[PDB]
Amino acid sequence: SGNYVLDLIYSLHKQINRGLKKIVLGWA
Repeated sequence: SGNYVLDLIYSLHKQINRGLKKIVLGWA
């Protein structure tokens, strides 16, 4: 408890955002 279970889910959110950025915005 105490701001928990939310930050762990966002840890993956950044991996998807940065994962689909250098390869997605790098081949246009």
